[PDB]
Amino acid sequence: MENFQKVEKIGEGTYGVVYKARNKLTGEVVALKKIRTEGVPSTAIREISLLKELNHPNIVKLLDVIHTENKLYLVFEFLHQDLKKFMDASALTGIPLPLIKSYLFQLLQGLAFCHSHRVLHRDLKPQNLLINTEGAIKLADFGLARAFGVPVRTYTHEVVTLWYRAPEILLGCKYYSTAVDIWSLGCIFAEMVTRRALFPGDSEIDQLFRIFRTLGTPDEVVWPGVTSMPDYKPSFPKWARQDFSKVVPPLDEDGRSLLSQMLHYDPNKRISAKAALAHPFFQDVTKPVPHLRL
Ligand SMILES: Nc1nccc(-c2cc(Cl)sc2Cl)n1
Repeated sequence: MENFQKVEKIGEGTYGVVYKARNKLTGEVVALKKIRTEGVPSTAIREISLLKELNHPNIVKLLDVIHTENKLYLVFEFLHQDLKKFMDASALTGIPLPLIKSYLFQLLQGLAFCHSHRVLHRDLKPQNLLINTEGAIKLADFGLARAFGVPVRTYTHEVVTLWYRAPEILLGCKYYSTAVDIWSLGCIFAEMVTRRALFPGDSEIDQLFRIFRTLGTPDEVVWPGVTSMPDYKPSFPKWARQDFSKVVPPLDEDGRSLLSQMLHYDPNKRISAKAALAHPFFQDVTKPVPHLRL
């Protein structure tokens, strides 16, 4: 776009290259995202436009949608770092619990807002959770999955991670509920605490079986209707559930209680973002300033 000065390539996004750019007219720095091929369907256009109104402090603001020469460019609010990089840079000591709680608290507020408007992310991951020097954290690319389906590989052939994918998705559910985002956030919560990914699957079955080995193979008791799902197989190995005290030490009882509810197999039983915000784990939540060195 002639109105933007591509100052730098930030990285490779799910849909295309993501650039840091400056608007010549306003002078504001933004995140420019190129999306993908035939002419862009009107459905995607209408879906994306609805996102311009989904405004919240914990959601990366969609500034503009530029469709020209049959090409789509999304203009977003720009943040200097993602949670993936921050966790890597805090590996030696791990993110202080107060900051972890603050981030989870803010993330849940963002989900609650989007979910109340029936909008899902469907592909939450450390890579699209952005933070600033003021202690805030925001969800990026919310709603794009519905507009543009999440691919197996990105334009750069990079494999889209399955680490945060909810079990109902892995089992072939055709209709996603807001519960898929709580699952993903639960996995990220566990990762911030232990400093290691919870379920680092490298294939759909490996992902599913890693979940099964930790939470126990799901059955009709804990998940009514699971055996009738598209990709469920009666031949799945039967693993017993591990205690959370072993899965996420040194998370306290409040944190483990909340995580368990965010990781419930049955999407309907899984806690909502709104109910999670009222959980005792957040009784002493604060907003610490993070140590960011840009
Ligand atoms: N909005 C924004 N701002 C800075 C970086 C990004 C970003 C860059 C990626 Cl690569 S994924 C992702 Cl999310 N988005």
